Amino acid sequence: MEAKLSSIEIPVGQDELSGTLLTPTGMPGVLFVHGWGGSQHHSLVRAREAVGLGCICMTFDLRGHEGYASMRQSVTRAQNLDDIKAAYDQLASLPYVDAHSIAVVGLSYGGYLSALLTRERPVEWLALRSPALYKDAHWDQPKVSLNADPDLMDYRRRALAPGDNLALAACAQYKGDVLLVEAENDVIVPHPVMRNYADAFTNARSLTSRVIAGADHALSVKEHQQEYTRALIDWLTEMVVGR
Amino acid sequence: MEAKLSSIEIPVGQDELSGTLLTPTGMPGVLFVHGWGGSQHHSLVRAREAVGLGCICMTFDLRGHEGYASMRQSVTRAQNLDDIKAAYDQLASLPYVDAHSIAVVGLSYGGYLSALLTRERPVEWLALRSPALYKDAHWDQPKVSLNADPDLMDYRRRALAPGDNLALAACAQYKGDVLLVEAENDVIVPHPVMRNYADAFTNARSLTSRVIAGADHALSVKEHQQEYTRALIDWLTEMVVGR
Ligand SMILES: [Cl-]
Ligand SMILES: [Cl-]
Repeated sequence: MEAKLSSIEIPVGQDELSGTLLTPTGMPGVLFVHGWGGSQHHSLVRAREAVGLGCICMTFDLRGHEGYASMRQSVTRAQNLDDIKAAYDQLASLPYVDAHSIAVVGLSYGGYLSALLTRERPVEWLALRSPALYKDAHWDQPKVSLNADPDLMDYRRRALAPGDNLALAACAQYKGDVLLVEAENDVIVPHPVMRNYADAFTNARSLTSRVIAGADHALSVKEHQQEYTRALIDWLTEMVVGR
Repeated sequence: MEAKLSSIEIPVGQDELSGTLLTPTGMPGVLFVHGWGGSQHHSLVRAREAVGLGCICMTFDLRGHEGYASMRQSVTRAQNLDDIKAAYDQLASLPYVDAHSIAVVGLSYGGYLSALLTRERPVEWLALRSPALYKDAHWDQPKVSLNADPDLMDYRRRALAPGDNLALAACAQYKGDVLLVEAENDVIVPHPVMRNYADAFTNARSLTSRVIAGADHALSVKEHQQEYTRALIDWLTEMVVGR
């Protein structure tokens, strides 16, 4: 772990002593991207535990949510991807964070967009929980319009190669380490989406994959909600401990 | 390990997103006090390794040294104790440091004064390397005048109770955890000083004590210089890990 030496002046009487403050720097940074209908607050318990590992963390409200709940029906994936890029840039650009060591931790919609993020920004470690899949068609349409299409159900129950889908393509290019967490009984992002993701990541340094037994997409049982916290934190510990 | 949640604004286009930055806070702080003829720089290798444990560290030039080399012949223990208090206050008062968790790490003269420090400021952990002893007589005299007295040799080879010496008294009151490191063949601060210190600390939560085999007061052999680094860092790890 690295230190920053900052010269300082210590007053004592008519005089001032010279000194050095050593503080942490070049720390790994973790970015949490929430799913649709979520908020910056769902991740704080995990963000906290990550700070425990010696990280700097950031959560934020995607547009179309919270302070921009007003955009729920108009916001495009284009715009939400711009949000993730903005958060990323602000986290990477902090002096005490090492831009070469950013983890992104994305959920459902957030997970999809995070997958995409990696083709445009450096992500050392990528952790996806129940990432959504959508058709490449209609990038600049309202994201709610994507779930309007009843055929979405079928699409997430189909087999899909990297060639069929921009997110899956991004994974095929992805070279970092990957954590894939799924909810055994998810009916929103069911196993076949996961199967497609796992299959597409055949260039990552590593691919870890936890399934939470009997969970649903919300991880609505407390114990599942905590299995995931433990899964994520064990992985970050292993990933970030390594360095 | 504790986190500070700081709300932030993330710009993206005409809009600004709300977010939270989580950063470390309430960290333990370590203060290094150098010996006579030393400087803030002797400790940086250790300060560094301490930042590695999740600390904030500080080293500084005692008056009569460096930028105040001019005061070498006049500076009193009074004034050097004021310096240590000043450094301490500046370290404790940092927002990301927990004032209830400050380690002081003092060498020879610095060690003596650090012992004294504990009777006037809260020190959770106190690590003394070859701490000097001087007669209580003449507080406001030039510290160089103390070594002028040829009888100093004898005094550091005598047995001394807490009642005979203000520093030793401070230890008797000390309740934190204590690390005592000695150089086996030190002729400046020889074993009997150490014996007096060890004996006087019979109220500390704990008393660890390493002797560096065959070392001299300067730890002039590289390997001894590193035994001490390892000794100090193992102890801090155990002390500060504990919490
Ligand atoms: Cl579900
Ligand atoms: Cl010696």
